[PDB]
Amino acid sequence: QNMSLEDIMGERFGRYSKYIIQDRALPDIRDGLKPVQRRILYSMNKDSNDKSYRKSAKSVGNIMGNFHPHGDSSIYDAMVRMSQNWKNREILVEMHGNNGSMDGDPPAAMRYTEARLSEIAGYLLQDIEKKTVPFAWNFDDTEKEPTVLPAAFPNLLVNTDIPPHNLAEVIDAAVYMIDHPTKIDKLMEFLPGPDFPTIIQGRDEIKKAYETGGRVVVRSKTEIEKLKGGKEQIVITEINKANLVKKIDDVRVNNKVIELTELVLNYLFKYTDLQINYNFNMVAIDNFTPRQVGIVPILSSYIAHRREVILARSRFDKEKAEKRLHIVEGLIRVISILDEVIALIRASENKADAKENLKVSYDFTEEQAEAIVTLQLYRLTNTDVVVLQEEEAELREKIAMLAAIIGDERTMYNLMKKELREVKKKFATPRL
Amino acid sequence: QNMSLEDIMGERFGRYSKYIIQDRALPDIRDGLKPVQRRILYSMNKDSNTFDKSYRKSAKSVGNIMGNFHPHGDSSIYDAMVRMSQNWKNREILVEMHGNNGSMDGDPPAAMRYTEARLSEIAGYLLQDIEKKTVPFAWNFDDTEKEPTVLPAAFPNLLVNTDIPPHNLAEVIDAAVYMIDHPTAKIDKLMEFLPGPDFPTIIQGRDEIKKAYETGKGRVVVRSEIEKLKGGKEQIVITEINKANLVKKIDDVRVNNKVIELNTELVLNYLFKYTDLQINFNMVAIDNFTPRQVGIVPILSSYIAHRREVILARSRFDKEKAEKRLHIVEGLIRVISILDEVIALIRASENKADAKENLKVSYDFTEEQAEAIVTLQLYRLTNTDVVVLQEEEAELREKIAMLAAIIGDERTMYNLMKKELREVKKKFATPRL
Amino acid sequence: TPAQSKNPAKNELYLVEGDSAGGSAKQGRDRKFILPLRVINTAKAKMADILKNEEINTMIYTIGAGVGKIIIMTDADTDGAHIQTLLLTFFYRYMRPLVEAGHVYIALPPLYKMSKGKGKKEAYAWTDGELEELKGATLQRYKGLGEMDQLWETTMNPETRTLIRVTIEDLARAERRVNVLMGDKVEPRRKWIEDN
Amino acid sequence: TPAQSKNPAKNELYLVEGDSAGGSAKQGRDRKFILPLRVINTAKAKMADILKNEEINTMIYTIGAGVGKIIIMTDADTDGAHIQTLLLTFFYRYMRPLVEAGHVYIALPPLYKMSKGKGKKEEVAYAWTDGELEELKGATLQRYKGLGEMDQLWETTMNPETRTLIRVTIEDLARAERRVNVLMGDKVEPRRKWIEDN
DNA sequence: GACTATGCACGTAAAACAG
DNA sequence: CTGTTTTACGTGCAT
DNA sequence: AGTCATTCATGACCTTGGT
DNA sequence: ACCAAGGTCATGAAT
Ligand SMILES: N[C@@H]1CCN(c2c(F)cc3c(=O)c(C(=O)O)cn(C4CC4)c3c2Cl)C1
Ligand SMILES: N[C@@H]1CCN(c2c(F)cc3c(=O)c(C(=O)O)cn(C4CC4)c3c2Cl)C1
Repeated sequence: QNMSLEDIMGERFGRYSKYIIQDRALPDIRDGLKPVQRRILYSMNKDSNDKSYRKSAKSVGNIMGNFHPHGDSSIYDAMVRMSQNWKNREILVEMHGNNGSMDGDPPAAMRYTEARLSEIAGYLLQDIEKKTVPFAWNFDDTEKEPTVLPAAFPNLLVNTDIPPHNLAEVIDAAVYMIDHPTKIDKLMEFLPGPDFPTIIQGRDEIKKAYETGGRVVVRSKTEIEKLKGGKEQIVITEINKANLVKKIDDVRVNNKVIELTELVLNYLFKYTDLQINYNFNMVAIDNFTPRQVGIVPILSSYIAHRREVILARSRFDKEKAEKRLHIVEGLIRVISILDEVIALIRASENKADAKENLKVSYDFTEEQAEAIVTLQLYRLTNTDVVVLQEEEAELREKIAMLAAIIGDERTMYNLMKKELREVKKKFATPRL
Repeated sequence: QNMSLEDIMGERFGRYSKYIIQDRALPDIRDGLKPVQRRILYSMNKDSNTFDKSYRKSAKSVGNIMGNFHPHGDSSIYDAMVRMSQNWKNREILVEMHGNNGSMDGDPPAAMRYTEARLSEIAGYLLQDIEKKTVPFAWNFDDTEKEPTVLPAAFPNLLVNTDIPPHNLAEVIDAAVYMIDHPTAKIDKLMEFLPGPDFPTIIQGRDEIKKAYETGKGRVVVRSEIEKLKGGKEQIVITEINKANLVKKIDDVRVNNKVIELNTELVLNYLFKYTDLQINFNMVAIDNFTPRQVGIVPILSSYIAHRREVILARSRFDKEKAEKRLHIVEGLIRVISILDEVIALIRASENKADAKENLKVSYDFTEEQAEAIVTLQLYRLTNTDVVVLQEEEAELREKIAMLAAIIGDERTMYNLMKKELREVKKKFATPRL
Repeated sequence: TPAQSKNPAKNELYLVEGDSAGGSAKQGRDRKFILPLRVINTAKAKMADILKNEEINTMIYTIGAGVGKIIIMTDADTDGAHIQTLLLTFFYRYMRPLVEAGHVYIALPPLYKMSKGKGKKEAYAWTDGELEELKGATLQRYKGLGEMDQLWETTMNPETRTLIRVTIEDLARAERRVNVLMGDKVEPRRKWIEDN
Repeated sequence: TPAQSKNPAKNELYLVEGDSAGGSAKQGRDRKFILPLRVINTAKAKMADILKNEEINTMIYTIGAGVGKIIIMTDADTDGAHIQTLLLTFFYRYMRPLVEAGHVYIALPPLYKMSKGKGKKEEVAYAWTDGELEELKGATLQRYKGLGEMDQLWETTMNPETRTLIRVTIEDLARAERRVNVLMGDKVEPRRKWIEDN
């Protein structure tokens, strides 16, 4: 029939709820990425992209059809963005020709562009390998997806708006915070302020902003020189060189104020938007909900939330070791009775009847019996006579080591320091 | 420097050559497909999208076609694709989509953002034996994967879909049979199986089709009922043309009134040949790796011989694979005899390598012989194969004789191709029209 | 741009999302006794602004009425909401009676669907509880008003799953719908999301 | 729509294929002392038809001359040909001197390119992936898709046409006969017929 | 996510041609 | 206002 | 293959507002 | 033509 009816006091509340909870796909305090990102960075990974340049339509396509319902050029369009080294600090994807001008430069469709994952980029995906980050299902329920890559590189404060910085300030601090958990005054010593790929005024201001979650200032890279014949010549080399290149010429059309007094340039710089900027309104999603954070919260939630990331690295790897050392510890012990077992398995009947029948000779387990029954006739070379012997203490050492990372609160950090220090080199952003 | 110069008597000859040899990517007399097709049908295959499995999106399927087997831009790729979705443009749609294929009328289909589709059953037919070294196969453009140069195709898509008029798998196999067992055949007797080309959407020009079948070109004709409306009036309306310009051409006739449940039936005869309401066959494609015009007898011709090399390859490999199997077996059996010695030989042997060599003794077994023995994996030291393998020697050996028979027998070969083509005429079995 | 018409008997004028939907409706009109929509936030600008909107104006063109069964199909796209949201607000702050009558209301698309037997052929509206009534076979999930002949599973029957709007609205609700949609002044909206 | 200019000294007005190329040129103008092209077959319709063509007309707008170093970059696309073909014919049947002079000619894009060392740069390039390609395992090769892909862009750009082609050179008559056998499109029978050396 | 122009042929179904 | 050559319109696969 | 319009905040920067 | 409330424009990620 005509089905039920309902209040527009009713319908326009419940609908707009759905749409607002989809306003909770904003950049996580942790990964420092917005889903249509996380998805794009992982589609690239899964597919293995070191290696050669992959086209687009294929990489997008695959992103835009196994991990992202929405339409295509929301997907890729975004992608590109990650190509623009003059928009980010560490570009998380390297394309080639034509990324985009500092000026109005429409990039080319998926027909033309070709790109692939970046080194730095790896960092953040450098341990999905194991059961690092917590992992969910597809939308099609086809594959499964990560809920925020685990990220070495604190992309969150190195890229609701969050101002660029430099891996270097960011790790250097990040260290400080660890060994010294509990002031923003000492912590600004490592990060005097946010770095833009493309000098900022507002010291006092940034200083308060770091806890407040403000307004700074931004000045252009233009100097002074003297042109031939005895005249003036003062020209320039996250803003936009599109409207700045014209704003000068506009100043010049009315002449109401460039190798053509220097006080005049001071007046034009704060009028023609030639040195506007900026704002810093730090705000994202923490605890699976929307909150505003600061310079100390960010490092905060990231240190603890990375801490659960390094601990998982232990959880599995250790798990995998134990599993290995028990197959070994098994396989060795075999050698002793290699002759009886190689006779036992012959007579045993069917494959199944064989592993059971390995109740005798030893008290070996299923997982124990398995490998034995699949030990494959080549390896009936007892090369493992002395070797495996060595393994028992090899895989056993790693077994103690990883379990140590699980009990030691202080040693844990030292791992996270070594690593973060490590990227600060490997990657090592120059200052700015 | 300024590099050399050159004649525009020179430059405009050599350029336009390139572009004309790229006018030789036209539908092969064989596969009955134009490359940006063959590519699209095989991208679908490689990726496993048979009728069987679930609908795949687009951007991904295209994407993948349009970036591992087709340089050109995207919506050349897919755009085409769609086409193959339109069952009211082909006979056997070679790809089934869903959710805005396209109207008989001006219906813009939806971008790759929305559409979802997958390979069709019939569609398999043509790709039903790339499995082995059937058709002859080349490299990618990126030199990344490799490509088929024209699917081998069971279903004679060429005369069932330079323009080539639709027909029906049924006429097409029925003939195709005749041609085989009777090569030298008049087109008069052969039109008995295919009175003419079938359109998914009655044709006049018997005499004309008849001559067209050998001539490779000609002109036929195409025709689109009556009833009495309530209150005592006329009512005569309609249900590879286009219902877009036909739906308006009537209304146009009616705007000027210069000639539809709306008093002579002769008036409809005059409108039917004027309003395009009931408005060619120029058969032409590529044979021998070059452009020629063909007819009704050449088509079946080149396709029978060129399918013949297709069935013979099927033999070439499969037989090859059998021999290879029966020699590992014939090996593995013989092992059982000395299972105890070899299971002792392999232990002492040293490294893996030193082990297979060292199987010089006990038997005169070969590398490929030694391999499997050395990788025989400890489970299978169950001698279940004692009697079984024994049976294999005559099992794989029978198939070995069988396939080799298809290679020597010119008459038996055909019988295979008949059975199969008969087979699709059923499985598929196009209704008449 | 609409999909033709006939007699003003039961009215009937469905609004779909995006030319793809409105295409799938128009050719599939197993039930037209259609108009694509590519919609501003009514309360968001000048009334003059609003009349300058091809979207608003179009809707005002088709079916006269003016400021003095029109059903709307969205999808499931949370994105598909926001496009229910404005439509209803643009049917409220203007064309009050249209809904107040309740002749013109909002559609309920499908969700999960089951299908098995490869080549042997052989639906639901809530993939939550309703989904449980439906291994061996195979399931599905609805992407949007995209995909879907079928289309007229929601189409052919007279709104087998339609929704009647505005039903006993009343006052003091205008207060709320200019707390949420409209886009008050920031502070209100961040604040209605204390039940989310 | 072009990519600006300067002084009429050495002229210089390159034509690229598609807004993507003409984009890659315009932003990469490591050498502009540009104009996208989305071109009719000159001899294919009415002269009035032709002036009605945004493509022909545009080209006539930029740089005056009228019917009384302008280089053209295509690609490698056999499809990239046909787009050399018309341009030249549209520079012939109209603007005869333009070429006859030979100031305005046609560019030679790159082909195969080698590059190795992940993160150690080290690249190469070449203009014939045939004989010239043999001069260049261990490393890795490439292949050029089109005037697409390619900063680099000005490997063909920055140097004054390190690989440019000068057109029309000693054309002469009786060649007009042929270029209205092939491109123009003649009357079917001629074209099917020039393809007896193909 | 649908607009917009073109080559390439081959039909032929609609403008313009004269006094 | 007739019959004629000339002109435009459409269709798949590309830019 | 680039064209075109808007949501959704949040700002600094350009329109009228009156007489 | 003053200084003030108003009106615009730009920006990613989605339609
Ligand atoms: N108004 C304009 C003239 C230029 N144009 C274009 C254009 F500039 C680029 C493309 C294009 O890239 C493309 C594809 O490969 O993706 C397919 N098509 C056609 C299927 C539509 C294109 C067209 Cl029509 C039409
Ligand atoms: N009234 C307006 C004109 C502009 N517009 C549309 C539109 F109809 C559809 C899409 C669209 O599907 C899309 C995508 O993700 O594939 C991306 N974009 C934007 C990146 C370009 C779209 C735009 Cl702008 C319609």
